[PDB]
Amino acid sequence: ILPRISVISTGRRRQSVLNLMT
Amino acid sequence: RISVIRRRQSVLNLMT
Amino acid sequence: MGSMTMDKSELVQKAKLAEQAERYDDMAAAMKAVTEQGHELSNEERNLLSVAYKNVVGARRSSWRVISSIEQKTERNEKKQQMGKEYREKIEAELQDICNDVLELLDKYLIPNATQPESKVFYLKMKGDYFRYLSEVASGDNKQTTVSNSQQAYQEAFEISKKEMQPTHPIRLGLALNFSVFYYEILNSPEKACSLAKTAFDEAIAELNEESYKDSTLIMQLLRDNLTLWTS
Amino acid sequence: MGSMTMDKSELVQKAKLAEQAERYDDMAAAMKAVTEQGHELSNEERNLLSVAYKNVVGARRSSWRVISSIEQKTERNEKKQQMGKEYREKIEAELQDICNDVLELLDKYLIPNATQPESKVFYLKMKGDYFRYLSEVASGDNKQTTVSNSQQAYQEAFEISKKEMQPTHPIRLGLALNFSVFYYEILNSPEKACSLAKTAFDEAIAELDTLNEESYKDSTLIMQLLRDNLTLWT
Amino acid sequence: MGSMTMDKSELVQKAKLAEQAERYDDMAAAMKAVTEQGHELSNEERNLLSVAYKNVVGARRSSWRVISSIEQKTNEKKQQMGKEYREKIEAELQDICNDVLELLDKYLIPNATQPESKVFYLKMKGDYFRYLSEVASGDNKQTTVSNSQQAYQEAFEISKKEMQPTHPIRLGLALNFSVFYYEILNSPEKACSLAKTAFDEAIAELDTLNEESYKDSTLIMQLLRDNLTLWTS
Amino acid sequence: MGSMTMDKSELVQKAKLAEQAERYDDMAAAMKAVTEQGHELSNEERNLLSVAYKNVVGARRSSWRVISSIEQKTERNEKKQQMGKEYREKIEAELQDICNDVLELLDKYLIPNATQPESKVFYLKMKGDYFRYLSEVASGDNKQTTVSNSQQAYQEAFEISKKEMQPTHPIRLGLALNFSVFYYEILNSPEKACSLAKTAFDEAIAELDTLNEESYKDSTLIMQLLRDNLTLWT
Repeated sequence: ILPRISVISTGRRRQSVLNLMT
Repeated sequence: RISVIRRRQSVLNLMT
Repeated sequence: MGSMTMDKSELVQKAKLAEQAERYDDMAAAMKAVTEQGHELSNEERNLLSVAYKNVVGARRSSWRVISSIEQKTERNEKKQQMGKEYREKIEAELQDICNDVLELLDKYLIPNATQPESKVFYLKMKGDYFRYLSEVASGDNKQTTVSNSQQAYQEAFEISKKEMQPTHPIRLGLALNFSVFYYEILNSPEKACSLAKTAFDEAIAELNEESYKDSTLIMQLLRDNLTLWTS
Repeated sequence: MGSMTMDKSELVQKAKLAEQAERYDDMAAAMKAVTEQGHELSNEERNLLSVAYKNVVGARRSSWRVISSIEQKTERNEKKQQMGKEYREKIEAELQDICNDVLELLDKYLIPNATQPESKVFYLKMKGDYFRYLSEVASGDNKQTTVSNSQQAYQEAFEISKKEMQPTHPIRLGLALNFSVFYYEILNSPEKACSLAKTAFDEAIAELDTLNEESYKDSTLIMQLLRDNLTLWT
Repeated sequence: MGSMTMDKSELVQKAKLAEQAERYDDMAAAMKAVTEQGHELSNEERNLLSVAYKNVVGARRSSWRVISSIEQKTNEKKQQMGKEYREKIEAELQDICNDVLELLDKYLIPNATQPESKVFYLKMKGDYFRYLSEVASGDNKQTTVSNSQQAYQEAFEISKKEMQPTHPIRLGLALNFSVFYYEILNSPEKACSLAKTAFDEAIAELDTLNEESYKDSTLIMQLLRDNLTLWTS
Repeated sequence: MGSMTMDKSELVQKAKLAEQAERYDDMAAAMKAVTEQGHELSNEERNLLSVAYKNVVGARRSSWRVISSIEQKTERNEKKQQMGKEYREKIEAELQDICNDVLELLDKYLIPNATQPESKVFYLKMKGDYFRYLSEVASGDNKQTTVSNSQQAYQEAFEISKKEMQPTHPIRLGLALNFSVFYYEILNSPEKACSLAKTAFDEAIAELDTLNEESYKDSTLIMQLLRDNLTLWT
């Protein structure tokens, strides 16, 4: 058996942003 | 790997 | 093939596979067919049958408690209240079918085939247990009879166990534990419940092999835990 | 008006009760009845359907792995071998029936009614997932069919997600996670799986650095799953 | 060894190591020392400074929101301990913000030679005065609110003349400036107007056929739409 | 009386606030001050202490792993490698100071005030844990000292738990889990680690077969971790 994880069950605040110009 | 830091009891007898 | 063409050894092998697969409904069905062949069950067969139904009925008891807890937290909306009631009744009906199947096995095969007193006490306790589980969900009209049937089975087990078994025997101790739970939770008779559990404990502690000491003390500890919870 | 007389709100409440009671077969039957009534599912109803079938199929996948491992570790005992084989095949048939029902719902109701890219990625990922579950137990030409169908569904979802969603979107992240598992386990391609998971992780982390992470806890949970698989696989 | 005997490149290497270690106080201290050497930051050094302080200040902002929330759901004993603990966090937050604003006034803004750099640092000044304004009570609030609005307004004017509507900094400035209006100034209409204008002008210019090439722009377009949805619901 | 003038209830309330605010340095300082008052901790206080220091030391353990990894991948740059070394050593010193404070607390207050077996096992396991964290970064003869001290603390907790606690007790199970990690990671003995973990899982599942599993949810969760660690280890 080779272990691995698939996605589990997953089941509102205003957003601000920082610019990171590469 | 993981490491870590009531109601009344009734019983079933499982004789070996 | 089908259970009615299988030898007991094949059904037991099926039960052990089902247990590993956590498929307890399959496990109980195999052991039900073993029981219905009419032989007295071996210790191993008895353990497989008891574990299987403990888990089958235990899933429904746990679900019934969860839904019941939800019902009293939503007592102010008609559609959700009636959905909760119908779903609880559906679970109750499954639980009742499971317990009736076990009680039928007990009366038709297990209790009549029991040749030793220890076996008779075990299966009478089991009868008391499954009538107790019916009592946990019983309607108002049926509760008196299911409660009476539970008490009668536990009492017959209790009288045999006091006559035929050492106070230290884990089945005698386990009967006392579950009978005291019956008195406390079903019969709402906590003085009798504590009296029963203390006397059982105190009778075993006075009579205390390294292997017979280990098994008896675990249930004695459960008696102590319930007494602590109940006198708190 | 027919055999199913409850309306959608009753079925959804029944599904939520079944979930709390850990009765997932009941939960799946309720959400299947909701889906079959033609309603385009809400986000809440979509999640209920996915949780229900994840647990229904997950129980059979787990039992199948246990019985398979017992059957393969049974050397001398012939009758135990044959019984394990028959039990495995009985569980396989249940698993195939469950996946068939889900894929039927997806092809008949869910994917054709998904108008928003998020819903189309979600259901195409689900299609990839359930063909992957069939591929875990299939053999021969049937396995060729399920592996191909799973890859095609994941690939379409993947392309849509990269055009229409940001790297930090939890559905896009969960798709990358399961597609990487498909490469790792079904296609036995661990380096391609690691490369996928690492790009998804790195592109999400770079975008996350510009954001308030408190609003993306579902994303960060999945990024940790990506990182855990990378640890396991490297 | 000591920051005052270190070259810029060694401090940057330290900042990068601290970032990988998720030790953001260490990262901020290194980039503060870089900035205090007085030379204009490269793009990489700007990103390292900005990420470090976003995380340093952000931990305190998030604690402050948690403690403020518990203050309301409450008992005079628990409520006065929450008020003291909150004032503890407020004091750290004010120290962090004043350090950043000191860096902006003494080094970053007077060294900004290109308009994009000037808009970025003015947006940053607006942000950190906004973070001060999130906790400023009574008197001092009027100065930080005014200093925030002033910094944003000037960046807004440069950005509209110098940047295309799809430019991530023009989009990000509009996003944060609208948050300022909604939350600090309690002007939800002007906040919604600013965010909707920014979204509409960007979607009018965006190459829909090559959205792959503009994920930096579409990120903030989605954030603007998110805020408008949240606010009008 | 001196510089710290909060009473025990005020300190516990502040610990609870700091936990909600994710300020674990504050939380640990509060619970350290509670412990230094010298009274036996309640289960609630014992958990607050344990959770605070787990988070404080865990941040350093995480950073140490990242920096030590970078330090060993820098093949050419002797200056990225010297700075990486000094930074790793700075983190190690922090970790060593945190473990020192916990081990101080255990020897001065927690272990001497433990009279019930359940409390002795919990604190001896904690002693084993923090000597294990020191062992993760120690070298030379200091590692010999920390490894032996970890093992001796675990072994003592192990023998007490075997004699006084049921196999389903969560503290006994958690001890088995961490002791097996010690064998696997610190002693590099995977067979010893796997045997300890499976035996603990097996004895617990045998006893749970007799009990109603509803009041043992915390035992079951640790059994699932034992399961998971065994899955990874073999």
